[PDB]
Amino acid sequence: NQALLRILKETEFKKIKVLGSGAFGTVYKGLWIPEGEKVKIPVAIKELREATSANKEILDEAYVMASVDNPHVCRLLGICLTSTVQLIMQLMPFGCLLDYVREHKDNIGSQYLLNWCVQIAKGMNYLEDRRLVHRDLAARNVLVKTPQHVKITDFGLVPIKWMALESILHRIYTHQSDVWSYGVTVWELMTFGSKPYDGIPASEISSILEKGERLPQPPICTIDVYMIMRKCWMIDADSRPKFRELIIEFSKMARDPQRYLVIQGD
Ligand SMILES: *CCC(=O)Nc1cccc(Nc2nc(Nc3ccc(OCCOC)cc3)ncc2F)c1
Ligand SMILES: O=C(Nc1nccs1)[C@@H](c1ccccc1)N1Cc2ccccc2C1=O
Ligand SMILES: [Cl-]
Repeated sequence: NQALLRILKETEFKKIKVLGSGAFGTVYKGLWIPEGEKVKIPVAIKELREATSANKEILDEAYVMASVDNPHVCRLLGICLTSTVQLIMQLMPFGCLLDYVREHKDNIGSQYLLNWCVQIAKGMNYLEDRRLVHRDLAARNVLVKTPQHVKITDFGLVPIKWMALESILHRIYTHQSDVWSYGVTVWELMTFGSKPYDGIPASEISSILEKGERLPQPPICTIDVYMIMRKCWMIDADSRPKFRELIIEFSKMARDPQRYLVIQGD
């Protein structure tokens, strides 16, 4: 347990290049140089903006994020605590899945898309088995280790357009509210990275959902696939599919991909 999270010294890692920066902090590509070893490991390093307060909460959560053990869930490798918090995990060389499907929209076939749906459902099922609620599942929070190996990140940390109605209205987050976000994530993949409810203010989302409107059927999706997405967006959270059922359904479709997704040049 405790040995799953490495407490790193500033000597043990070096930031080499900027991968991205934003309100959250800065993510770097860098090297992990563990003391007493003769290897330099390429990693991603995230430096959080300085916290005013306490610091214990960040460390407590870090121990949890270091304990995950699933091929489709990112694991926290190490942490360095100074004036700032610095977080180290394996580099995902291909970036986030949302950008990946946008950049390769013309070269992605039905098998890739359905395999991603399986892998994301497997990671979410694992998090549910560990009693962890993600709360922020979106295509931007799936990272691409290799084109057919993706991993969920940033679980346990307002994304109105991905939230289930009960989360918007009542601040209720459960595994079933994650299923709703899974449905939106699948919609992003099937539209090759379109923005959900594009051009609609976030403040209007609750009313259009209350009105019974949902994201439209993607052109490539047959009715069998769209019906699964639609069930993820049922108002009754108990009526949504469970991640265990989604694994089975998408695994079945991945066995015959061309039957379930209609893509030009597939
Ligand atoms: C879709 C949202 C998004 O872009 N997330 C993001 C951005 C920057 C860094 C991370 N965290 C992270 N990143 C990687 N790998 C990686 C590789 C290439 C990248 O840039 C591609 C375009 O630039 C030319 C960015 C990130 N690995 C592990 C990580 F935690 C996430
Ligand atoms: O570290 C993460 N992402 C990275 N990107 C590049 C290097 S680290 C991310 C994460 C990692 C793995 C699983 C879930 C979340 N964390 C952890 C964590 C613990 C405490 C406070 C904040 C965070 C946070 O944002
Ligand atoms: Cl976007």
